[PDB]
Amino acid sequence: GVKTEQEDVLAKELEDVNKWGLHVFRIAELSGNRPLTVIMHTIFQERDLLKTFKIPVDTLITYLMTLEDHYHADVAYHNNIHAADVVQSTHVLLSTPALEAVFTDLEILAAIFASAIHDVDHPGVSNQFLINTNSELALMYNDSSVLENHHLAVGFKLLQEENCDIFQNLTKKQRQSLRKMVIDIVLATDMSKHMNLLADLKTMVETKKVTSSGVLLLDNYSDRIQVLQNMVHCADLSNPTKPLQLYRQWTDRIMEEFFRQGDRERERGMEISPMCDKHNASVEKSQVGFIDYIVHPLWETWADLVHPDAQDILDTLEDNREWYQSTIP
Ligand SMILES: COc1ccccc1COc1cc(C2=NN(C3CCN(c4ccc5ncc([N+](=O)[O-])n5n4)CC3)C(=O)[C@H]3CCCC[C@H]23)ccc1OC
Ligand SMILES: [Mg+2]
Ligand SMILES: [Zn+2]
Repeated sequence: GVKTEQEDVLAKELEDVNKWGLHVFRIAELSGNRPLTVIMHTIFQERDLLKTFKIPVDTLITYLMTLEDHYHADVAYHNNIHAADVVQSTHVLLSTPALEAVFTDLEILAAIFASAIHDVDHPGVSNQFLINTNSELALMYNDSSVLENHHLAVGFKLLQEENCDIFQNLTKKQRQSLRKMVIDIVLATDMSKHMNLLADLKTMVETKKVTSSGVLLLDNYSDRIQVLQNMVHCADLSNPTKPLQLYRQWTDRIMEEFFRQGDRERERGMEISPMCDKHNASVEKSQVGFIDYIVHPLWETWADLVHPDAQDILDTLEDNREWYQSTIP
């Protein structure tokens, strides 16, 4: 009735779940490659989501293990560890003081569940790649947000496996509302929505109303969903805002995946893709561009929205950017 020592050591790492910079690779090791399961489980307990939504525990574990098993282990970046990290990041973002008591449990659950499924069954290559190779996924989704339509459909479909329906006691109203939120959040992880999402987040900060004390007011679906959409998208682009030991690992793993797409574009290649070659284009300049044009404009705008809650995160982002710069000849 008491834990094993590996389980204990894992429980002790998991005490860092509410903090930015969790040792997620270590959790993956300690969990036997189950970081998405142990983290989602921990989060659901801490947020009381099992009681609130009458989720049987064995059903949750069954679904989570099934979900984690359709993330590919032979993909270096877009795997269960990335899912876990994004779940845990979204989890922290939701506890930010500026958002205290703003969102409902169904919203919280949508944000978390979305984060969990958002890259499921990712094949390790890009939308453009899938489209140019005339792949079945691109044909099925009529070329638009191919991967993101796929992740949603797999995540939802897995609820139908044996003892996997975690939402079996939600009413139809809740299930319809949850389903819609989750669709809207995951579709927003397509990077081609980045510029519009960011515009709409800048507009919100311009017009930012406030409640009785420092907490945002969001009185319509369109704004609430916008915030949750930019929240999960922030989490998905959170690697450069982590301690550098973490960030470097993520960079290695993205580079492997992208070099591997390169190597799969020699025969086909439909001609090389953006800065993915050992021959040319530094890894370091690529991180500096990523941070300058994408990651920092987003996190900066997020930081005004939740001011001063994100200062530390933005500081780390800026330190990491100066570090990558300083490593360029
Ligand atoms: C810019 O970083 C590059 C570039 C090439 C190779 C490696 C990295 C490493 O950075 C990381 C990127 C990513 C992601 N990347 N992308 C996009 C980003 C924009 N993009 C280009 C292409 C060419 C170019 N020239 C100048 C720019 N520029 O700076 O504006 N670009 N941006 C296409 C690829 C995804 O689709 C996302 C899926 C979901 C979320 C995030 C994913 C994740 C972690 C990363 O590092 C840990
Ligand atoms: Mg994705
Ligand atoms: Zn992702």
